[PDB]
Amino acid sequence: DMYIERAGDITWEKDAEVTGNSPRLDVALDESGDFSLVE
Amino acid sequence: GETTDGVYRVMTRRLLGSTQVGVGVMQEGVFHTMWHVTKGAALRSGEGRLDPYWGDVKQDLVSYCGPWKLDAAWDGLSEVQLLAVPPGERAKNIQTLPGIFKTKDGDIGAVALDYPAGTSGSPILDKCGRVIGLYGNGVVIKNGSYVSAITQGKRE
Ligand SMILES: Cn1cc(NC(=O)c2ccccc2C(F)(F)F)cn1
Repeated sequence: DMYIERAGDITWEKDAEVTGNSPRLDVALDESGDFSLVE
Repeated sequence: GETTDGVYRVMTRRLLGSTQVGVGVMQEGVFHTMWHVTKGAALRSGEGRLDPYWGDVKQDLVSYCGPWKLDAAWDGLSEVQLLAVPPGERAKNIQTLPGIFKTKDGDIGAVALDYPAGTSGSPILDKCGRVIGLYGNGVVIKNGSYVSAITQGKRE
């Protein structure tokens, strides 16, 4: 059986670490809700 | 039990010890998570019980205690924050500029951040603190890195 535990408030933080790129990807979404790369 | 708004961990005692299978968002008395995290199962909140109210495997979303409440959307221009809640670690905000998933049914924002699978369900926020989607349904690229859709539901 699963349970929930509070982890924090939903707020934007001014001193957050900034990282990650912004790729443009062609993808397909199947009936099981899974994404796959299409090239 | 705990109905206060905020970000929550989703835990199980089925596997070894206590394991974090995912994350969710409590807002307006409704718990919002990704379908692959709970597979539609009931949740416990202290001594209280959360029952699924709505869900869709193709959207990979599920709501508890009421209908989907999160209606904000990425503007397609500005940076956002992943409020990452990794297993056994403190909630941490990470700022990024989303990329794009181009599909035959239209375009969706995507965040290129690598976190363990138990981070699925962590909310993605706009500059006003509104939840524009959940992190955790996406694709693995070239070296094993992860890129997640910004997955959002519809508020009726
Ligand atoms: C169908 N499904 C989709 C997921 N999604 C993840 O597992 C997942 C979610 C967030 C970060 C990393 C990951 C992954 F690398 F792939 F491990 C799990 N099950």
